[PDB]
Amino acid sequence: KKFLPFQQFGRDIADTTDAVRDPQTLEILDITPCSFGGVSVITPGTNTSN
Amino acid sequence: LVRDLPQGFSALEPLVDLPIGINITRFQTLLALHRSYLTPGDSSSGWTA
Ligand SMILES: *[C@@H]1O[C@H](CO)[C@@H](O)[C@H](O)[C@H]1NC(C)=O
Ligand SMILES: *[C@@H]1O[C@H](CO)[C@@H](O)[C@H](O)[C@H]1NC(C)=O
Repeated sequence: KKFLPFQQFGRDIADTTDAVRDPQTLEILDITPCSFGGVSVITPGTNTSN
Repeated sequence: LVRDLPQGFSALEPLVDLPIGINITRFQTLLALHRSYLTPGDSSSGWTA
């Protein structure tokens, strides 16, 4: 992505900032949420096996 | 070849933010005088009328 000289932050569809400009260096880097997901557990039946 | 404001869309990027902190009610435009105020020419001394 390319930021106009007045632009600092970035956004998508919500309040959370999708991309961001570092104060120390003009380079811009995008942010993605740290991995999440539902741990579903499979089993063949405690009666049958553990 | 458009005398008046053209038909179209152009977005105005921000230029500058001055912390002047003053009160503003009226404004005027500064112009460049190419001709001479002491001696005004009959015509063409200025910029094409
Ligand atoms: C497991 O199920 C079988 C029937 O399919 C039954 O005979 C057995 O007693 C059960 N074992 C336990 C530990 O529940
Ligand atoms: C600015 O000046 C006008 C008078 O011309 C006055 O009515 C107004 O209250 C002033 N505003 C501020 C913010 O000082």
